[PDB]
Amino acid sequence: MFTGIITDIGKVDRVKPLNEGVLLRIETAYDPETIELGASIACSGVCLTVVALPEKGSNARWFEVEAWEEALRLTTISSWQSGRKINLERSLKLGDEMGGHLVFGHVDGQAEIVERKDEGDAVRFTLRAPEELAPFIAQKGSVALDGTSLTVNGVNANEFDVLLIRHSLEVTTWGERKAGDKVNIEIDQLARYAARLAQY
Amino acid sequence: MFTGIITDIGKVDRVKPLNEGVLLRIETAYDPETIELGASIACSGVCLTVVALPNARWFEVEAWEEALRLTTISSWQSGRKINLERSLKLGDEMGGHLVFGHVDGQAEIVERKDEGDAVRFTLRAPEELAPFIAQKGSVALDGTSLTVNGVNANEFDVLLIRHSLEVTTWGERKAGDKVNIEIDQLARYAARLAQYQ
Amino acid sequence: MFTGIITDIGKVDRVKPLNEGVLLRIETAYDPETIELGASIACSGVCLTVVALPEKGSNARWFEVEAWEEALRLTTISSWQSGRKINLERSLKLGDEMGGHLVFGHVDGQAEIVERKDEGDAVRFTLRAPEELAPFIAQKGSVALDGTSLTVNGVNANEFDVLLIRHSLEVTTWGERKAGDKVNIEIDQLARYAARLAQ
Ligand SMILES: Cc1cc2nc3c(=O)[nH]c(=O)nc-3n(C[C@H](O)[C@H](O)[C@H](O)CO)c2cc1N(C)C
Ligand SMILES: Cc1cc2nc3c(=O)[nH]c(=O)nc-3n(C[C@H](O)[C@H](O)[C@H](O)CO)c2cc1N(C)C
Ligand SMILES: Cc1cc2nc3c(=O)[nH]c(=O)nc-3n(C[C@H](O)[C@H](O)[C@H](O)CO)c2cc1N(C)C
Ligand SMILES: Cc1cc2nc3c(=O)[nH]c(=O)nc-3n(C[C@H](O)[C@H](O)[C@H](O)CO)c2cc1N(C)C
Repeated sequence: MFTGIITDIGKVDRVKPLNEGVLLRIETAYDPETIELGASIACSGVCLTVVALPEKGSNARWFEVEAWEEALRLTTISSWQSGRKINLERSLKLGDEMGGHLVFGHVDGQAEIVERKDEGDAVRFTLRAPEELAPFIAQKGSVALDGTSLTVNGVNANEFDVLLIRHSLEVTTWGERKAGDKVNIEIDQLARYAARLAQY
Repeated sequence: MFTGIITDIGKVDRVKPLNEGVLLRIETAYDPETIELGASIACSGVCLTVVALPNARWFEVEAWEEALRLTTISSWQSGRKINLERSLKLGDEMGGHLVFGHVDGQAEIVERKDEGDAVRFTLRAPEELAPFIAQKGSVALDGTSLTVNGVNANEFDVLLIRHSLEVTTWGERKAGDKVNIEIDQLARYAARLAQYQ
Repeated sequence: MFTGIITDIGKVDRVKPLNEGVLLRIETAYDPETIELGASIACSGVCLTVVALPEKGSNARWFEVEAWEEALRLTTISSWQSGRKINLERSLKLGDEMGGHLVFGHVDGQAEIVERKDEGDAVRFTLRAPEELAPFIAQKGSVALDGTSLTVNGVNANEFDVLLIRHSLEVTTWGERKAGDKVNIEIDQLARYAARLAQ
């Protein structure tokens, strides 16, 4: 589990073809001596499992994950090539506060940035989502976009706004985001369960 | 508490009947020196208390009435492989979701489909547990933290990644097999808020 | 941080009014040599900072803590007089086992015991939760009551049930608890999260 507070911008260094999947080697600022095999790392919102790390005597910092059909088809990972910059977050540890918005890394789908506008040193992103996700995108609600926890600023039908502050633009991949880009979206877990209850 | 990330495949070595319960000796890769009496270990999702310990690597647990009735443990015999997870220690990563090891019942695998080196399992849960199973929500099946990828009534599908197929008992699971299901406790919190309102 | 496994039953030795607070001296079975000034100890669920220990040469076993406006208002501490027995738990370190659940020692309020019923192996305590906390107390969830890690066995409107096993009655202050008694309540992490999103 995660909070949607991005702590590193990883870079996809190597892409290798697997049997209906891909092997991703992701360069990171994280110390590999703090990562265990089988650990969960959120990669632009997608929870992925570490399968390989550098040898103990290596100076290089990276981790390897394997993305399979579900992650490939639903998330932006299908378009990830060598050089791609991604948001990274380590898993919450027992003892850590849960905060105001839990992110689990099971991405619901994708939203498209349809407009990008500067507002001082901040940037307003207008996005469109699939109809199915619209009931979950609510005013003042929290949502994870590319693994980044963000407040829904304005909403118009299937379109909604998020306001990204200068700091968030610097430490995440959001600074390079352009109109037309796809981002991973994860709705709130509590709202998800509340809605599933309501249909009964 | 647990997180649904399996760290060992244990083997049931001894099964001894008791008064309204069973005694189980599980062979494990866990170091007995790291285990104390009274410790909680999730055995294929079922939270059981260690009652007996030994260089030999094993622990003993007792499954009572509720556990034997609700879970797959009633079918556990010598030779059976089970998923194992240690209780979270302070500072341990909660890589899945919050898993408590109170199994709500049994789910039956209705379909196993190969997806390259990953495997899609379609399962059928009890009707009572269906409202707690949401699309792209979490579930613990045989103690494994998994995303519900699609849901249709009481039927749902999960995808088992290569790594998990290697380090868990899921690699040998087939259609017809029953698994332990713990619904997300967070879904129970949602139900409580809806009940109050 | 704490887990809700009580390791000593302390006795409130003295209570002294302070400027906007109260000083408490608590008699303990803990070795004062293993306690440092500034250490966190859960006192019937309430996380408190050690402000004083016995002097050099002294063989006495006590520690002093100070309770401020929030602790005095929200918790049972305002009622603590000399002789009062309280649950004690030491703060855990990185890598320590967590046999209860995650307990921060930030008490949310007071729950009142309404019923105590002996059921052989365990004693069933029925409690009334504060109105604000009740919607976030759910079956199978964990609760810290007087710092004791307990499972919510069932919920009935503003009331809920907990089961206390014989060992817990022996090692905690729950052995002397009766109907009408107010206990400290801290809801677990999922409950706290649900309470945060609703408010
Ligand atoms: C609930 C919540 C909402 C947030 N909303 C926003 C937001 O609307 N805009 C923004 O630039 N940054 C945000 N943030 C902060 C960003 O998530 C972080 O700055 C980035 O992940 C980089 O660490 C929010 C954080 C939150 N936490 C408490 C879970
Ligand atoms: C703990 C955890 C680990 C996961 N590891 C992987 C993984 O290693 N490869 C993969 O393709 N998909 C994974 N997934 C599933 C992907 O995150 C989802 O398929 C995408 O987010 C799309 O929903 C994992 C999920 C997990 N839980 C927490 C949600
Ligand atoms: C900490 C803990 C220890 C438990 N130990 C045992 C146990 O030792 N034997 C047993 O039959 N059932 C147990 N249980 C209850 C079993 O996990 C449940 O009966 C089964 O999962 C079926 O719901 C324990 C439960 C616990 N928490 C989660 C409340
Ligand atoms: C590390 C820590 C130390 C604390 N020390 C004290 C303290 O020394 N006195 C006090 O009145 N309240 C305290 N508090 C706050 C009290 O525990 C809360 O006011 C009560 O539990 C009521 O919420 C401390 C809290 C702490 N963390 C866990 C949050």
